[PDB]
Amino acid sequence: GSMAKAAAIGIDLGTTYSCVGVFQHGKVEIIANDQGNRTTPSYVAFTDTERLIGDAAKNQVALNPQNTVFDAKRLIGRKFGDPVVQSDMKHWPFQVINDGDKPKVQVSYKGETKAFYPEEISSMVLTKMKEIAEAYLGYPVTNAVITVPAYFNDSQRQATKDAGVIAGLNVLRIINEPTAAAIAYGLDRTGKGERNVLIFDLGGGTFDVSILTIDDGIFEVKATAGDTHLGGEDFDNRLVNHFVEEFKRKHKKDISQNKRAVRRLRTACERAKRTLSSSTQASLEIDSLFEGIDFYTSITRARFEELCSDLFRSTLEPVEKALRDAKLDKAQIHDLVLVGGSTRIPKVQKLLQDFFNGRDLNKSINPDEAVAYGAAVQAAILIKSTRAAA
Ligand SMILES: Nc1ncnc2c1nc(Br)n2[C@@H]1O[C@H](CO)[C@@H](O)[C@H]1O
Ligand SMILES: [Mg+2]
Repeated sequence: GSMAKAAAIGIDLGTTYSCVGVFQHGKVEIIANDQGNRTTPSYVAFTDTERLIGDAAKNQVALNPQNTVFDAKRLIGRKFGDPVVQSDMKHWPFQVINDGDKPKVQVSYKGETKAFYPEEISSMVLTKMKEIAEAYLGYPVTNAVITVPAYFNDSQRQATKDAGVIAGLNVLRIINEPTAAAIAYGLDRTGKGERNVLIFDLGGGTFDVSILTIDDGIFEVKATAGDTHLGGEDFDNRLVNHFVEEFKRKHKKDISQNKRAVRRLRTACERAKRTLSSSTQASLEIDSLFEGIDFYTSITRARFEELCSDLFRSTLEPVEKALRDAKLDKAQIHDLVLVGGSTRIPKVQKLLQDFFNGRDLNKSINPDEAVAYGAAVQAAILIKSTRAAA
């Protein structure tokens, strides 16, 4: 009579990493890609023979900086003249050009110079997330919910839908990232009465705090605040400067001018930073870092915490601003939700818990997966077509 319907997917289309989930058998499955990764880099690389997307693009970035595109989310739905765009362009190794006051990324691809709109680059990331899901389900996927930041305007939301349509996806709905994190915890299923929820989102390059009110499953964004110049990469930079100084003291050599050595040091620092979230110390072991000298050293969690102390404390300023804007007091917040990999940092959690006078933090859903989790829960709700009984 009626054939079984394919599952719909929830996609967190992130600035630096994207994540895909599916709700089946009363539970969400976050889908790992073919390299076993639960999150996929939002990177697209171009060569004379191939277009690479995800881990394959990010793993060759060092020798192909001009033709590897990342951060398209910072350009999506914006004008080329926008002050945000002009500032970001100074930090990017790829070319950004002006086509009718609309930014386009220009690269060498398959023997030609090619320019792409930000929605086209995002459609390539969405095609990879769709293929990750189809490899797990074993059938073609059509329907998806895609998330965006709460501060995205109409043009930014329409360009995200356009990216979905180019990728061959039927976009069920564009939902806000903090709303998706709240849905992941079922904070919209607690019944009658108003609930105030704070979402604390610390990413690779930006920090966002959102205050939502939930009443009978209805969401209202009460306040947004953040820091565009605060994220995981700033903590990596602090360890980089620390170890460059350490090499100078120990071997009387300045390494800061060999890009390969700085890159090898930064890659090692980012992994040591992750180890320090679960261990009280971490080792750093690089062979022939500079002038055939092996760099074998360590860093305690106490020293790393000291190195990033001002940065961690500065996350509380947008929290206080969001609470003033929402016209609420900290005691009036019912639930605290953590979003982003950088929230695993024990000191970040301690500062926030202390700010909210010992309150529990919702961190049981991996913070780098919570947004995709909630988008998957929403996607399964949106495709239901139940007919009422007599
Ligand atoms: N366990 C973790 N402890 C500390 N940091 C982490 C962890 N896992 C992830 Br993921 N990160 C950082 O999150 C950011 C996501 O873009 C990157 O800067 C990652 O380094
Ligand atoms: Mg995010």
